[PDB]
Amino acid sequence: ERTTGRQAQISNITAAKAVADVIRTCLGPKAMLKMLLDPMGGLVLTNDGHAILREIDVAHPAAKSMLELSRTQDEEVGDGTTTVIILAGEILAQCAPYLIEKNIHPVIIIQALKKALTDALEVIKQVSKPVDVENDAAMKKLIQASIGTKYVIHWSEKMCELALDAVKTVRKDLGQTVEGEPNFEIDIKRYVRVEKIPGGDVLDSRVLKGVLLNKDVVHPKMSRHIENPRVVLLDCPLEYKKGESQTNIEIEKEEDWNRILQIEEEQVQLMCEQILAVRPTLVITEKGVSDLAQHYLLKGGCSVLRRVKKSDNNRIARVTGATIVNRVEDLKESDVGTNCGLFKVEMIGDEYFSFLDNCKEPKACTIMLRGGSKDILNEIDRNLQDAMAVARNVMLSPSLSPGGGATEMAVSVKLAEKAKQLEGIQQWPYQAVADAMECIPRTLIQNAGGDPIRLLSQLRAKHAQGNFTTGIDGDKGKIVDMVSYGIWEPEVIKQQSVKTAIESACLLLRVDDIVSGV
Amino acid sequence: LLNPKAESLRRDAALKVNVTSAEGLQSVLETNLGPKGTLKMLVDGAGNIKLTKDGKVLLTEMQIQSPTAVLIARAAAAQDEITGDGTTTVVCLVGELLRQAHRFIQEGVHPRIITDGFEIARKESMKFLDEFKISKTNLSNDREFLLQVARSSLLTKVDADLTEVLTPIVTDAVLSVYDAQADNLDLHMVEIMQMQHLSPKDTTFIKGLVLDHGGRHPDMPTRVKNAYVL
Amino acid sequence: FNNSRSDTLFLGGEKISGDDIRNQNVLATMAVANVVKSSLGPVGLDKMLVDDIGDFTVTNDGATILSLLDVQHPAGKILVELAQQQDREIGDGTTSVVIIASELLKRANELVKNKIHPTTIITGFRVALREAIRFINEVLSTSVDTLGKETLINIAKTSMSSKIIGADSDFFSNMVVDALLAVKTQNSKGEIKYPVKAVNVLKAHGKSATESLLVPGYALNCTVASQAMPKRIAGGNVKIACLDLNLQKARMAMGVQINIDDPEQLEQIRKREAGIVLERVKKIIDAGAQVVLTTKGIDDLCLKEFVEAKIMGVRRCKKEDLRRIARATGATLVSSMSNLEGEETFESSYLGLCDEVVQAKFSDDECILIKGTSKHSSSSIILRGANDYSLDEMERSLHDSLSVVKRTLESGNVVPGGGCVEAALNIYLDNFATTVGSREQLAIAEFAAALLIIPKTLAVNAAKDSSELVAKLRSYHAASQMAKPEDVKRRSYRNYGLDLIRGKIVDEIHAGVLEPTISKVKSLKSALEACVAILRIDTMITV
Repeated sequence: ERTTGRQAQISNITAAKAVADVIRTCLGPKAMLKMLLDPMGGLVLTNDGHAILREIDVAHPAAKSMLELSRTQDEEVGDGTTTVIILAGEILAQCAPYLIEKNIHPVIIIQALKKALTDALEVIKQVSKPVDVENDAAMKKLIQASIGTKYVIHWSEKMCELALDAVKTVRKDLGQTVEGEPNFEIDIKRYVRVEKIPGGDVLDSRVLKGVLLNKDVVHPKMSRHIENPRVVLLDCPLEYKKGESQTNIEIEKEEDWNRILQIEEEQVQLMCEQILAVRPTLVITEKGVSDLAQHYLLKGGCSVLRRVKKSDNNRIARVTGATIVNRVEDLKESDVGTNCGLFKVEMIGDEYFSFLDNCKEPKACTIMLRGGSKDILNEIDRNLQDAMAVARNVMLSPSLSPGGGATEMAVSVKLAEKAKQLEGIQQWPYQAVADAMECIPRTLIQNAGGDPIRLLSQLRAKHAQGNFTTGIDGDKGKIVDMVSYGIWEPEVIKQQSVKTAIESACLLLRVDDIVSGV
Repeated sequence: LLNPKAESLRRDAALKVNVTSAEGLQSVLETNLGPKGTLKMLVDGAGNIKLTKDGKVLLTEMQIQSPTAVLIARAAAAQDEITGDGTTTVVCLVGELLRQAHRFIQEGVHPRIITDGFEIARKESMKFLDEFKISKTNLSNDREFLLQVARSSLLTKVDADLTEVLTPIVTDAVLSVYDAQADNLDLHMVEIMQMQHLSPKDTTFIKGLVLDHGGRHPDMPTRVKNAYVL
Repeated sequence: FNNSRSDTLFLGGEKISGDDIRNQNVLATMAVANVVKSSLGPVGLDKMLVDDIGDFTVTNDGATILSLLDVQHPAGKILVELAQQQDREIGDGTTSVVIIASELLKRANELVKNKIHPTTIITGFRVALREAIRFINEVLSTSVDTLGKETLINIAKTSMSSKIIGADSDFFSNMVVDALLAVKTQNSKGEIKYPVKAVNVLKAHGKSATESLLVPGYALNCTVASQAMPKRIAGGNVKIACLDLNLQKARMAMGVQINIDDPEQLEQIRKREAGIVLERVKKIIDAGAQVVLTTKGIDDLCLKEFVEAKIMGVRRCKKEDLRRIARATGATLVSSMSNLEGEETFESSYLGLCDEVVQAKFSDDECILIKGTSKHSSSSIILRGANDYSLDEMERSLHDSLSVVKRTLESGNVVPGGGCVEAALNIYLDNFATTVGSREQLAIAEFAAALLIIPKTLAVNAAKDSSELVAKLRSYHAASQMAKPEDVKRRSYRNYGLDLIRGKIVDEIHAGVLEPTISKVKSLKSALEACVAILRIDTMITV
């Protein structure tokens, strides 16, 4: 019913500690397998952190907040799902004795977590090292981190080309002191939307700039490409129009019957004549096209496309600029067909397609993927999004940070040094943040099999005297430098990792009561 | 760290249950192996008793709640589609390998090192697999060697008296369907038909096809030799 | 523990009476009030509201928590309806009103153990409430300290401290305070309120944020478009014409094309297309408009007519700004020029009025400054910042800042917050208790001491000691109320409240924490009526 006093603070930390404790063995490339027991006779052997917690039914509401935290992390970064949840769960565990046994007010701890978050972001920027974002050979070795241990490792070179050529098309990199700096905005969601074509080879997969249409041309003999195109978009079909009111044509006189039959053909030509007034080279309609409208527009020297989806024409309007106008008599001259390179109808996989591809980058592109089957295309799809997500974090900041527990320990050492110079009651919960940062590398040690206490203190000694680039090896499990075998990941992953971790930790600390009601 | 209506086995306690789960499935299937194996009963619940020594039919007819035996049964089903023989052999290798590993788990050895030791030894096992194997000639006059392969697949599931009955049947069934060349063989061309009223030791091979409905009339010829077909 | 099993008054349910229902009302009201006790004040913490489906939500708003809280008891149900009465009058403060009524019931419950009848306990609270309203009258004051000093800048400084804008905020708070006081207006029938949507905010990045300018009037971003026309007109007055439809050469339609078969129709239709808009330009010059603001632009031929007359034309004005300029100039934005069969600007009808129009040089920016129109009571802010992302955070912060400032100043009657009202009434009613001297003196004394729960729990949520600050809060007011009624003073030094950010006692009037009087008077009035409704229950029949 109601949880008052310190009982609510216990249940909020315990719920977040239980969610993190499950995936502690899910961290690292060597991470163990989790066998889940379904209410039925089935089982789940998947080690993916998101696929596990999704199949785990939770009761306490703080556990549901940790589930929604991983959903936000999945939209930002493609990997490291368990890294954020374990880190956010350990911070509440380390602040638990200070909140109760030491009797520190929670607002003091929350204000201390905001100071530790700002200091942590500064340390990550200091331990991060720059890399050339314009080097094609360097970007392939970066994305390769999210490539290997997958079926795409053989095509990885082609997987990086499809990843780079896609983000480089939709990215706008600008800055100045006049109109401001967009800070290298890249949209993978809307603009990079992909079309998967079965059959063929991965080498034949191209990134097309434009909107791809699966519908063919109404007539076999027609202009294949136009130099300076004029495009008209309209939802209305092409056929004889009828009045919305009651229309009855009574024919008595003998010679007036054939005249009305000619007018019906003239009305179809009139609707096409209103389109030809702007001299379009391309006509795209949502519904079908009558055979008469096909012949009238064929002699008019324009291209006709039929049975095109409405959602596709909306994406065409942004890369082109032609606005959909229902009635042919209302067609504006302001909307044009400029920046369309080729109409090429070339057949791909025994199926006629239509290409809107151009020579320019109107902040969007359509990726054409080829594979050996639909399951291969689905594997290329999800891997391409993770491939571009890594390339996105590299284009959203030049600096790379060492992984494998190197950055995790590098921050914890600097937090311990700033703790001695930070006066006030917030010093005690500030030291709990550094102890929570040591949980991630110690977790990789526990999954490796080595002594967690011995290897952690020795790894901390490497950061204190030597450099911060000495991490833990995944294959071996012994303390080594990350410069030898680069595990290096972009900094944006570490940025949003500690960022949302403090926001999720403070959110649960602010709730002192839980009641049930509608 | 618990919520209502939940159960969790943690901190090496799941390993003691999973290894025991393999020891329970192993000891049941340990009884039937090779020609000296044993026969078991499978009740479908409808009252039909079925006796078979094949581990493929056994694992499908039994229902096991233990999730460790489920993965063994699912993986053996993939082995039954690929290999088609040695279902018990795979189970006996899995159970004993976990027993030898569980002894090292009690010693404090991390399971990753244990699994890494299996993959390294498996790669070395594949090297000895190619060295120990014997290359047999492609000659189809090898029936003498096919008599040895037949007794391998027969003697296991039978009293060895049906072996001498089924040895010329199975060996002649393969070579008659198989043309002489390297092309392929079709198992669908061999029909499997069952009849009652006569002892199993009288099982014979049919070079042609067998059918049920015959000519009905007392004066129709019973034996017609070298006749045209319509 | 639970009360049940009447075995009296045979009916379809139980009977609870005596100290059984009196103790039940205290336990029920306490559990309902304990939810909003930790959310009191800005230092309070939000709590989670879970439904029956298993979903939840987290918010610190006391109006939403009490509305979504499930109360199965009638004593707490009055508190639920109390939040509805508080939302329909003031709209805010449900958190503090519940805490008051909760402590008043606890104080009245101890009076029952003192053998004091609850009827006099009710009347004893009503008599103290009549004086409490009169005591607020010596507390409350009008708008003060806005000349010679600024107490309003401390409000904007604390609100913008969470944004990048808070660095220069000391200079930026002066821009918000000095503008809001100058934009004061009167809408209809003596309201005297500050305009909500006024004080236009524009942004440009050429430089640092310190260079942001405050214009006493509207700043429109536009040019003259021709160097032959003068950049400064209107010494005495000007008539500004806000226009939408273009003055450009008129076409017919975008889908029709003009094909000339007869060369006579060529010159005819040509000069007719320009002649339609040229006459519309003639109606503007004859209307006495020195400044012409057009949304869709002006042609070159029609602009030359403005050059020869020294009339200022402007092309492609922002239509969203012209709507607010027309309201200040008394003008009306013309979307198309016509009435019935005619076309004209009606000779200074749709036209506006303004004192002066001057075009300042902003050092790589150029705009039009509008100052002193007919009835405006508005201004405009030209922002400069580190980048557009900074200018976006500034415009959002100036709206979040001014909003807190303008709502409190909208009511000309405010009282100091931070616990000043609750602590001051505790001192006044303590001396007023000696004016009765029979029975209610015990009820009035507990009524005044019950007001100390508001500053108490307010300091608890701030991670500060409530035993010290509250004890010091009463000492400063008690010593200041010694020489105050005698009309002889060395130094007054009253109105010291609680500062929970720095953990020290400061003057709330100088700190900028103020609440309107209508909020505090109706709070004690609503909390008392809810406490009386609980004290009036001597019996409960539960089916």
